[PDB]
Amino acid sequence: MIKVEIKPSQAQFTTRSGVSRQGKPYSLNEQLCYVDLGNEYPVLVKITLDEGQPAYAPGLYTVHLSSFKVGQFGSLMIDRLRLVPA
Amino acid sequence: MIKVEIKPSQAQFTTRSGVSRQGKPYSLNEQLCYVDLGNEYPVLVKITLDEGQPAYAPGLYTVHLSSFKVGQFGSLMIDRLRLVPA
Repeated sequence: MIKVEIKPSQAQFTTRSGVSRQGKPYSLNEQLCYVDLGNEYPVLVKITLDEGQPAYAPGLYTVHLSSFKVGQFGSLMIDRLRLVPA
Repeated sequence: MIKVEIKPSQAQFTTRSGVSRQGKPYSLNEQLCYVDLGNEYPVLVKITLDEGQPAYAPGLYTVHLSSFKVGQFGSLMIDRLRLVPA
């Protein structure tokens, strides 16, 4: 299991916006977190949230299976990092 | 944890080869596996092995932390799916 932590300072999201190729508006909410990749300290990672989802509260989390998909060359990829409480 | 299975029919690798932009030879070994993504059946996934590593034997495996890296846009990505026995 991957250990992910939302620190107290990372409890909010920011929103970027724009317009798709054929005219539709979009909004993307982004939140920061720390992921332990086994180096001397955890590293900073950006998360893009799913539609209608609030910012994750501060705490410890692991990665849900729905984060992964098979990509166009047949290898596994991350779609969006989706978290669940540890 | 992600459940990965190497079936008896997937016990071998194949090798693709070529030449880099500035002349160096390369060889890549590829193996197939099944990954359970929570659908009605596991899905077929291609693995590219690391240099000097044999094909994984048939059996159950999970994904090692070294499979992941932070990408150039600051989000988590899979580098290569690296497995360890379950």
